[PDB]
Amino acid sequence: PKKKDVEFLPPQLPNDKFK
Amino acid sequence: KRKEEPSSIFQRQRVDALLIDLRQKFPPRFVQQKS
Amino acid sequence: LAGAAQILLKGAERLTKSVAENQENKLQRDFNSELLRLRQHWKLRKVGDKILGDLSYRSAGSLFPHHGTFEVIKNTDIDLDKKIPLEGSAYIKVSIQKQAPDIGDLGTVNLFKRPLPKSKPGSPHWQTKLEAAQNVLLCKEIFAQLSREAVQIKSQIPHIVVKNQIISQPFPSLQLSISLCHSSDDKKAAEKPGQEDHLYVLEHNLHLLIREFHKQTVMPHPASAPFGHKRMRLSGPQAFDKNEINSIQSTEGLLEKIIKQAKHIFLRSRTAATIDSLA
Amino acid sequence: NMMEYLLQGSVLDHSLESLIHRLRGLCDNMEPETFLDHEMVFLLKGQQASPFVLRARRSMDRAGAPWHLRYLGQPEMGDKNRHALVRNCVDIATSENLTDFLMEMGFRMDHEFVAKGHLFRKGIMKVVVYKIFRILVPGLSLSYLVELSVVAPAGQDMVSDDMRNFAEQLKPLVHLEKID
Amino acid sequence: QSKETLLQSYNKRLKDDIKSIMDNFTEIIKTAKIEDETQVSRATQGEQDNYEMHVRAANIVRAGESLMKLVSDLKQFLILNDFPSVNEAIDQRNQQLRALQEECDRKLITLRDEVSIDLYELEEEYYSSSS
Amino acid sequence: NERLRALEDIEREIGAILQNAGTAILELSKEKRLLDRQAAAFTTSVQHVEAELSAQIRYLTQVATGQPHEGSSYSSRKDCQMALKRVDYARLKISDVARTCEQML
Amino acid sequence: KPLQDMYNCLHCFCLSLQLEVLHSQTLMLIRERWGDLVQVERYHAGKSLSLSVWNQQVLGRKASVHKVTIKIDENDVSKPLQIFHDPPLPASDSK
Repeated sequence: PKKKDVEFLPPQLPNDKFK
Repeated sequence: KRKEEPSSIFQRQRVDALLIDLRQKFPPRFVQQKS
Repeated sequence: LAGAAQILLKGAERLTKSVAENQENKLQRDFNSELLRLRQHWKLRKVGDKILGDLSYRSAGSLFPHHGTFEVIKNTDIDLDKKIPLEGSAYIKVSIQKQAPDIGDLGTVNLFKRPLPKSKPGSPHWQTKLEAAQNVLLCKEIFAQLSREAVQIKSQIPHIVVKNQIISQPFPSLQLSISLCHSSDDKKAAEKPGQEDHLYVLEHNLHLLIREFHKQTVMPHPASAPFGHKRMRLSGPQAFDKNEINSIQSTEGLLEKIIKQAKHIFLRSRTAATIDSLA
Repeated sequence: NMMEYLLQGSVLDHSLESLIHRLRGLCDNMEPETFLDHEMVFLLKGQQASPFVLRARRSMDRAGAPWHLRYLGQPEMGDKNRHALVRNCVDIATSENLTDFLMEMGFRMDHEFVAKGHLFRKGIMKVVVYKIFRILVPGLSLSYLVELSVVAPAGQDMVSDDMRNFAEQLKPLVHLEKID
Repeated sequence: QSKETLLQSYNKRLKDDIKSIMDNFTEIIKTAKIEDETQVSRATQGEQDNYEMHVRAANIVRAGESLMKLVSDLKQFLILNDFPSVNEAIDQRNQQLRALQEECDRKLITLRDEVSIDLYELEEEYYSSSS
Repeated sequence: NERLRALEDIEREIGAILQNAGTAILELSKEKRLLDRQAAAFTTSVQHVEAELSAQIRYLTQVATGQPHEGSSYSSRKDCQMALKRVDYARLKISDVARTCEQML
Repeated sequence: KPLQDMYNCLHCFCLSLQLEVLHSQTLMLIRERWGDLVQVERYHAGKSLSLSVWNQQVLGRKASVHKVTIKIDENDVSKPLQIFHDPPLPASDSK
């Protein structure tokens, strides 16, 4: 029993490149 | 020694859009058996 | 009173005894000794988050923008600066060979990418990395400018051009395609050396770019403030011919070199005449 | 066919060096310079009490550069929520031939005071500063008047807003104002 | 934009807090407890008036003798001016290195000159060989 | 370097002896010299330090909208390094010519 | 069938990403190198490249539009891309 959902958000690659 | 540095690319980030094309062709099979 | 005195003594020992390193003798300390150095030496202060004055030639580039992710870091060592973070290295080389077809072989620089001075003389290593990045960005810019030749004036000089290869045939004697590499993809024969086609040609090509920047960057100051070009405004006082009007501006880039190198090898022909004398 | 804008101002005497230091590193690449001008303001009127813009203030520097006058007058309506703006023009002329033809056409002078100063290249705009000098006929305000000059065709005039951004830069002792 | 206003306000607040901490050690300015006026208890209330300095005296001195250097470093780092606004001698550095190349350039020309002489000094020498 | 020296002096005087002298007279419970000097340096020094800090804070404040206060920003210092490279290559070529001459004679 | 899916999934995935990065490379090149000179986008929707570069820039030539392309077709991995273009082998040089 690892997960009972559908996940795509955890990656969430940030930008932190505001000019 | 590298657990917080997330190398962003955002040029080929289009790959994530292609990511939602494999589970549609064939989805994974849930197991519920942590042997 | 004893407790207050002990607390104040502990505070004084924490403040004026552990921070008196640079007060007695200038030692390794990024605090108030390293950041202002590189600041006064290279750029100015700016705050995106902590990004201040990235070296991108934005003063006269007008080609493409690039920011700078520069930030101090800590590490347990002796004599260690902040070491702020293309990231590689480049090399400019031209070879006037006989000819070459559309083929691929042991051509451009191998794993031994751009053998260059070790730079053993003492200098700031971070500053060396910074100037190397500036150099490789300059190479990127000059290659981007030189690439704009296929859509350029295609007359009296036919030439093929691909990525990193601009091999051209002005005369059926010499060769072309100045190249570049990225000496970053490396964790750890008898064709490289050729005829005299070395440093004292490419320097002109490099300088031509910044010169074209400069020429189209001088204050206008024609009379008070029409804000124009010197020759353009000074044209009026004289009925210059259409030839001079056209000569106000001119072409640049490859074309210049397209003549220059050719001119060079032309002298080489005359050189033969000399020894031909003996013959 | 073209128009010009202005957000002129003034500043104290002692407070120039600190000011121009900032003004240099605003929109100019490098190599700040200056200029010594010469005022040749003329007058062309006598029939409707409305003369022309004959302020032919031109530099008295190295020769070759031709003296001339610019058109600046009759502020037209418009400039909704904007600064000063006037449909204007410009006109170059030969060396001293302009004054020759003005005198042959029956015109007179208007001023005899010269105000040298500094210039600074903005982007789509330009900025200047000068100070009147008290001299006699053969030789005053004691205040360096500054100005933001920019000339362009009709277009969209959106860059005026960008000009207002420069007003943000000129925060300490500079502001904008019209004249009436 | 005016961000230096918040920095000045923070610096003034830090200075005011430091001053108040330096002034907060005079609560015994009215008396020195020459007598035992503790009507409730003199063993645990009157005697412990100074024995509880950890919660009374040492509770304010800790933060009061810490904000000084912290605020100093915060002001020196958040505002590390580096704003001569003219870069007085920095441009001179350019001028400096200008000389560094200028004479150098001349030297090269001088070299050329010498080389040129040497050049000529060999050209006639090339004539002699009757091969 | 006036502002740099002023900032350095202010940093050196931030942790002055006033913060450490507030625990000297309280230990002197056996003799009462110029001990009054331990009183004038209680808050007047801190007040002057705060005043100087506020004064230094209220400087020109160059950064207003974009990236002002430039000053390196510019030209052929790069090409000056390239000229040094020319000097080095000329040295190398002269050395090679001297070696060739030695080999020839 | 563990090995068969292990093959085919990574196969289609890598082919798709390769086509997409080649598309982005063409975009980069027309942004920087050639532009409106020689560039026509025919790529319809995924799974295949459809380029058009050499064409009637001056309407002189009139072949004149036949460009190159490649796809996947969801078929055997025998052919890498099964590229095609205008009538080829108009000569007999370099095979």
